[PDB]
Amino acid sequence: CTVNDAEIFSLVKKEVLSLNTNDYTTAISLSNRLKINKKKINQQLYKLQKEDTVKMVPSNPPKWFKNYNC
Amino acid sequence: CTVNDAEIFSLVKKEVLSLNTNDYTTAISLSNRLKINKKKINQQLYKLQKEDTVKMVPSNPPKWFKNYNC
DNA sequence: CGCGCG
DNA sequence: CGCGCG
Repeated sequence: CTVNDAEIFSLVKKEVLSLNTNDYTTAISLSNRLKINKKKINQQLYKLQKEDTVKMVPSNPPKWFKNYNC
Repeated sequence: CTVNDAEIFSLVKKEVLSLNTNDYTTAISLSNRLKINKKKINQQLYKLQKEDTVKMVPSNPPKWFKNYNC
């Protein structure tokens, strides 16, 4: 009856996988689309990087790329 | 019914003002010596630094010395 | 303001 | 793990 963070994780993963290898996005942009708090978006983005689905580039703010192996 | 920001500020300010000239303390130490969450301790420490009561030296964890004015 | 942090 | 961030 409850959808913890897993549904957020799934929404974010689906979004990043839709990116072109050459494109990138940010937490603020993602938060804006999925209408979710940037904090929630970040909690998933960093977890997703641990799974190698996305790659973060320490820009200001960080830019997120889909793993090019995809 | 709860010790608020302003009140924790006073508690932290007193501990820091009781340090000898060149000795420091850390947020976790104050957290332990007192019965307050580390986050709440740091919230006060950085404000105390803005007020020139304490001085922070980066390290892990950050060291907090009494400002020489005191 | 980069912050994800338990 | 540095985090204080409203």
